Amino acid sequence: PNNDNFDKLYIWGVHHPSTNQEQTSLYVQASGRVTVSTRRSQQTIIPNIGSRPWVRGLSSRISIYWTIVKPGDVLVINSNGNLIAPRGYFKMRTGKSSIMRSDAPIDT
Amino acid sequence: GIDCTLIDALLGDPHCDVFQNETWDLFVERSKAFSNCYPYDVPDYASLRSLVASSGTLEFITEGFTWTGVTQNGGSNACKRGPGSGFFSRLNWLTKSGSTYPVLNVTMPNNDNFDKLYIWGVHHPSTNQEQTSLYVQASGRVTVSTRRSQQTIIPNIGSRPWVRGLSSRISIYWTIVKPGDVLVINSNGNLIAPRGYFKMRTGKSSIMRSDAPIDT
Amino acid sequence: QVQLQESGGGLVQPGESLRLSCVGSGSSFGESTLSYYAVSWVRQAPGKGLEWLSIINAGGGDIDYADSVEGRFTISRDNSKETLYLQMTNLRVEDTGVYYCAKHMSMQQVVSAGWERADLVGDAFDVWGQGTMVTVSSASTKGPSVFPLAPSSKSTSGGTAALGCLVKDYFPEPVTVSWNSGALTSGVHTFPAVLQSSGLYSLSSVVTVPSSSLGTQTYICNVNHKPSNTKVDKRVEPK
Amino acid sequence: DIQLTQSPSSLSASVGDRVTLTCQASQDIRKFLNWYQQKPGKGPKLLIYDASNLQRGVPSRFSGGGSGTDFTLIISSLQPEDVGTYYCQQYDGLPFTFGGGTKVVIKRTVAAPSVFIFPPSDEQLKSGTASVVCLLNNFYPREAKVQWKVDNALQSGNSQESVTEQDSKDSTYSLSSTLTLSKADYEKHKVYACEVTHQGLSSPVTKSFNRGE
Ligand SMILES: *[C@@H]1O[C@H](CO)[C@@H](O[C@@H]2O[C@H](CO)[C@@H](O[C@@H]3O[C@H](CO[C@H]4O[C@H](CO)[C@@H](O)[C@H](O)[C@@H]4O)[C@@H](O)[C@H](O)[C@@H]3O)[C@H](O)[C@H]2NC(C)=O)[C@H](O)[C@H]1NC(C)=O
Ligand SMILES: *[C@@H]1O[C@H](CO)[C@@H](O[C@@H]2O[C@H](CO)[C@@H](O[C@@H]3O[C@H](CO[C@H]4O[C@H](CO)[C@@H](O)[C@H](O)[C@@H]4O)[C@@H](O)[C@H](O)[C@@H]3O)[C@H](O)[C@H]2NC(C)=O)[C@H](O)[C@H]1NC(C)=O
Repeated sequence: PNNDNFDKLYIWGVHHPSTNQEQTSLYVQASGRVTVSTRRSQQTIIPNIGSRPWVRGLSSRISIYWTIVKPGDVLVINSNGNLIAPRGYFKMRTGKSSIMRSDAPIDT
Repeated sequence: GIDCTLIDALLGDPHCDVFQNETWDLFVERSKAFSNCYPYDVPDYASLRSLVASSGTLEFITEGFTWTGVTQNGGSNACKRGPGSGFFSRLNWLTKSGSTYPVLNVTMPNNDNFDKLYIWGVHHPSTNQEQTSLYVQASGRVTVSTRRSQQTIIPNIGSRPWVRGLSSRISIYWTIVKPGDVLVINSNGNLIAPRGYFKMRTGKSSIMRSDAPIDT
Repeated sequence: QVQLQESGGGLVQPGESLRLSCVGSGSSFGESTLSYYAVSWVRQAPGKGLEWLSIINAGGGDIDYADSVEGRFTISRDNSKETLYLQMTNLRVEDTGVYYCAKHMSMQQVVSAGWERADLVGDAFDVWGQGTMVTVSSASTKGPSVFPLAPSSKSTSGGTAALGCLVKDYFPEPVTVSWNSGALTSGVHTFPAVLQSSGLYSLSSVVTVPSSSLGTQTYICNVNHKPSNTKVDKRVEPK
Repeated sequence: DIQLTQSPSSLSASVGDRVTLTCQASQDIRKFLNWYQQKPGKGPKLLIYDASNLQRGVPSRFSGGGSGTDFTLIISSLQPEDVGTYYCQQYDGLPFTFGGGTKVVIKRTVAAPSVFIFPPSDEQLKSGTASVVCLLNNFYPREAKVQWKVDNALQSGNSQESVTEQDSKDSTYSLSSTLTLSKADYEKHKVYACEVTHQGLSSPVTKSFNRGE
């Protein structure tokens, strides 16, 4: 539950194995599912098994999702496999912050 | 709108059914509005709200869909209509009849000279027990299409937060059918069926969020 | 499949009240239990056919009553216990009979889905309990005496021997009889009770058993008469 | 109230016979009609729902037909386990009502009874009453004569018969006759005899005993 007076950002994920072997080895279930919800929103992701291009040794992937939970609301996570779970939340703020792409050095 | 959002009026939440067939130049949504029916979400909620607001009317025309081999008019104590269980007035919750739920395959041509807006839904049970009790199939499917469009939704079983007694959900989708086109609905479970269509209009209508009182 | 079991029956004076219960167990499609279905009470007077009394929908509504019990009986249910109840008041002699609770087949509600059928179907009774006996009478309960019917030398007929229990002088119906706690079932006949001039019932239960197996084995009959709280086990041996 | 009339009241048929049971409603009930089987001392069991649907698990030899006011339950090949009473039942409108029932009875080959006699137990005499029991086991047809004789004197008015329901597997009956007399009277006489006359016996069979032997 969010019993604080600011918004919480949860980052979580779903693992996509490259093979059925992997899938069952890790998660026992032949097909997994991840459902993350609040009292007014829901996202359900079904992992999808198969090869992607080899990266750092790997043909599998993780897909990243996020959920914001307002004060007085609550997060529920319900899964029978393939969940890459959050460890906590990022505190949301509002303000003047931004991001920029640049290769310029930073001086004093 | 008083206690109702425009989307709740569209679907026919019982406490919003006062708004049936209403029209407006400006719909005013109040911060005190609340839903009091089956818990639902609308993928692309903002767009459905917008396009209805712009259409500027909730005029609804019931059509004589035939649903062979299923039970109609499902209802819920999450959505009371008068003293008993009920449901959105514009939607038709179909479940198994006897021990089976056949592949529904129905069509509705648009032989009029205006666009029809169909609102329909897909039920997401909280459990496999639930899934099979209602629909017999272990996993359902809803496919709604026109001659140049299609949307297929696979229900997804699992718990969401408890709302008005329920951990399950309905997801709402919509499809527009132009003159000379045709709607086909094909489902083997989990379909929350339309009862008819809303007549689309173009014009100056919109929607605004405000708590300001309305004077003469 | 859902299974039903009624209880609470017994002997009562005319004018008194009595509460029957019915417990659902097991499960049907989608793991549905009794609380997913509409249920009726139906009764059967001695030697007669079946009489519908009352119906109640899964969620407790759409109650209706047969005229013969309207205004005296009240149907209700506790779905948290998967239990149905029939509260009878101002009972009369003609309310005597076996009471069954009986489940209607069509699913009427799914609580985990917030679903409720718009209408009460009240279609076929796909599951019945074993029934519970209600007797409305001025006479007081009397429990049975159980006597052995003993096999004797020269009693062989066919290639078999016979032994049994005489369950005598009880009221009201019914008594149940088993043999060796239900381990012995083949060749058992429990006769219909006969009303004696005394106003009490009498019944015999017999079993035919090979002569050899008799010498080697132990036969005991277990008689139960619930209205008198009687539970007797009587050993039966040759004279 | 809708009245359902079942005919015939009782029907006798041989194992293997094709059997037809009928139900007539006093008004058009469309197809809202169910058929049940009830075996004696047991609760009814659903056979057919909505006039023609075989309930899951019910043997396929059962079928149902009809609509409006005329309905039939057909057993394509009668099995001995089919003995019992069959009810039709209507749910077009409240109150739900049942037919008066049709009892099915098997006709089978003659089968002679095996007869046993039992003296009263010591526990029972000990109480001033004597019950002497006669058992006729697994015979057909049902009609039997059981005559009590005490020291060869033909008894009457002091005995009662009970008969089992026709057996579901072999379609036979069993019967008990109980001769009741006071301890005083039971001790007066010596020879207690059950004489059974039955179509499967060429001449009467007697089983007896001597008191205190
Ligand atoms: C499905 O098809 C995929 C595409 O063919 C398969 O992916 C391939 O998997 C193989 C075997 O594991 C990989 O081979 C490895 O390649 C790395 C990297 O090679 C590159 O870089 C090195 C070092 O700079 C260089 O030497 C090479 O020339 C390449 O430039 C090697 O280091 C390893 O030793 C190993 O040989 C492929 O890289 C990979 N291809 C792609 C495009 O991802 C996949 O295995 C197939 N799946 C199944 C089930 O068979
Ligand atoms: C999956 O996990 C979920 C989270 O633990 C479970 O959902 C929970 O389900 C329970 C059991 O039915 C709910 O309990 C009910 O809660 C209501 C409301 O409680 C709140 O409000 C009341 C009244 O204002 C107040 O008394 C409480 O303190 C709360 O503030 C109660 O009124 C009912 O009596 C009942 O106990 C939980 O509310 C619900 N939690 C959430 C966050 O959804 C779910 O059961 C799990 N599923 C499985 C399959 O195990």
